[PDB]
Amino acid sequence: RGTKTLHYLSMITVNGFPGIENTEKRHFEEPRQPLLNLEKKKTAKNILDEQGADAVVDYVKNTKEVLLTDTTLRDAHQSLLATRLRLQDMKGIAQAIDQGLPELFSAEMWGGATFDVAYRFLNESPWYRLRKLRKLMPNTMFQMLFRGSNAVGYQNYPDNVIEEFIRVAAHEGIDVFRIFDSLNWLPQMEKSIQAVRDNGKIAEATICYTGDILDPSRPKYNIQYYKDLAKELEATGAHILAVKDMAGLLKPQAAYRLISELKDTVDLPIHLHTHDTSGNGIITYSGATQAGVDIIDVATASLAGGTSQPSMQSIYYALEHGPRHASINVKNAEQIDHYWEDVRKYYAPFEAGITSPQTEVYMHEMPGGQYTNLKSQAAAVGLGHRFDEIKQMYRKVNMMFGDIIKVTPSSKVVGDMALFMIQNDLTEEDVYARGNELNFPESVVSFFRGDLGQPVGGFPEKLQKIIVKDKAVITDRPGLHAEKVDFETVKADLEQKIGYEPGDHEVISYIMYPQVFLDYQKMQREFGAVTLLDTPTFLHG
Amino acid sequence: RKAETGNPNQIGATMPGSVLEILVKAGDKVQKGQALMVTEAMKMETTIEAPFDGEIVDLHVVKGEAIQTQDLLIEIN
Ligand SMILES: *C(=O)CCCC[C@@H]1SC[C@@H]2NC(=O)N[C@@H]21
Ligand SMILES: O=C([O-])CC(=O)C(=O)O
Ligand SMILES: [Mg+2]
Ligand SMILES: [Mn+2]
Repeated sequence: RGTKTLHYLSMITVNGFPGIENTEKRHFEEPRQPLLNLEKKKTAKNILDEQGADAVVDYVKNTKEVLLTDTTLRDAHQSLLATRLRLQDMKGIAQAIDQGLPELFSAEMWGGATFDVAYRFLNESPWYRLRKLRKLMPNTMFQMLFRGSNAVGYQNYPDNVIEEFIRVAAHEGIDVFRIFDSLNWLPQMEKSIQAVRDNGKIAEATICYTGDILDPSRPKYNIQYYKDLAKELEATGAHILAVKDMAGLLKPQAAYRLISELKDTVDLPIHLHTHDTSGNGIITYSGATQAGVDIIDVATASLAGGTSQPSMQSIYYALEHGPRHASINVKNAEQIDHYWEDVRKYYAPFEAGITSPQTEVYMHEMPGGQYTNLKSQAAAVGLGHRFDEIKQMYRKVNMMFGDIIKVTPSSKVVGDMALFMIQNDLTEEDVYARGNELNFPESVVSFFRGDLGQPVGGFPEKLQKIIVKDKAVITDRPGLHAEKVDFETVKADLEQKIGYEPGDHEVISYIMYPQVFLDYQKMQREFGAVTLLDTPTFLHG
Repeated sequence: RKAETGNPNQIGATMPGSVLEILVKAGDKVQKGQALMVTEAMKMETTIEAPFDGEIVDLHVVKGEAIQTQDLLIEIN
């Protein structure tokens, strides 16, 4: 293990870290530890552990204050630091988060891009991160982002594989599952919601928000569509209705109107998630709080704003003398934020540089988590200086696709198509004329084949026939057309490849990301557990 | 080594990356709508299909080495 550690240190010292400039390792002082005034309170995690998920729902319904979900550990660093936040810093502050802020409804620390990114770039197992954080935070409810039938991947998976992931993740410590479909299709969500209910955890059925409900010129996603979707999601027995504003498109007037209309539609508590990209995130949460939203998603101030969540410390003072307060220890949250400000300086190579709010997001509707990666993807392909060009193409491709809901994995499809169009200098009537000779990206082809489900209003018929030439097109759930994976045969071949008997979490990781998990195991054999190094040593040797 | 733009014989990639595996041998039959080679990005796959009905004469890239945007992958006659 010392040999592997010295091997990694020498490799990074000599050849640099992949994907960043081989800069000098700056001397960092130790991050500031919080000084906390601890109050022993009963949390929602305790209610779930003792009385169950329905009692957590009743406790949320009986809370007059708005509850807070901390997205610092997943979404804040996904939006700002390209998901590169390492378990070392999280474990530096995890106990202080669990004790100093027991008023949090949950902490979003898993799922989304973290599962892919930890394995691929950080060379640490997300299951290991979940275990370490679960040990460090026993009284904090753990929330994960689950992309329905797409799981933590970008493609459809069979239903038994989804159920196995939900079982293993619930056993490992995930308590709240935020389940969403990229195209807001209920059949993609039903099996995941049922599996979460069967595992005794909290199922959050999510409505992805797009467009403007207060704009009469855009009637595709109006208020009646969202109300019907909410009623259908309430029929599935999900515990909490979630509303994902992934690009920060929910205006505060719309936020009041949408939440109030959802409250008289369904009896579920409403969990609102938005990004502060337009700069209106705080006033959107204020509008939803006046409308009676139950839980909102906030981040610590040093990792908030921009494409990330609205600030947890800011939302306290925004609601400080209103009818509803935010349920948080604001003095403990400010002390915890001192740590997060210090460790953010470690991730300077991954800084987006997004210094200003953009109201242009109301036009292109790029999700906050996709803002950095789509720009970095243009840099790798050589059009990174043309980001505003691909942002305009992102608007056009969404219109060509039929004004779809853009969120992972559907936003990746629009991002890949927009990058492919600019790289080849294509335009809208050009793909309609020359698309037969053109070779579209695999994500675009699979999306029009139906791998991501059926969009609202269906695909455009002419564009679909151009994009998929002779491949089979399905009109139903892609999970019905996925072969059931036998976990015994997968465990046998994985043991042969990695040299030891894998766990249930390791078998599931091999099904989610076969090449990525195998590449992670090879680096583990070469460099060992590099997650134990601090971030400047991990990044600069 | 630059693939000519305009004539669909000289096909190429779209994004820089690495060709993983070349399913087709050198200079054999190709049917319209058949995967020949995979191109790559950091997190984006592309199985380039057959532009028409034809056959290769010579192959330009091998297993695993880096490729560029527009670079010559297969010239298929
Ligand atoms: C790999 O480069 C990191 C993840 C890239 C995809 C992520 S997942 C969440 C964001 N949404 C999206 O469509 N792409 C982003
Ligand atoms: O990027 C988004 O808006 C959705 C997201 O976080 C994910 O599913 O990984
Ligand atoms: Mg309440
Ligand atoms: Mn988000």
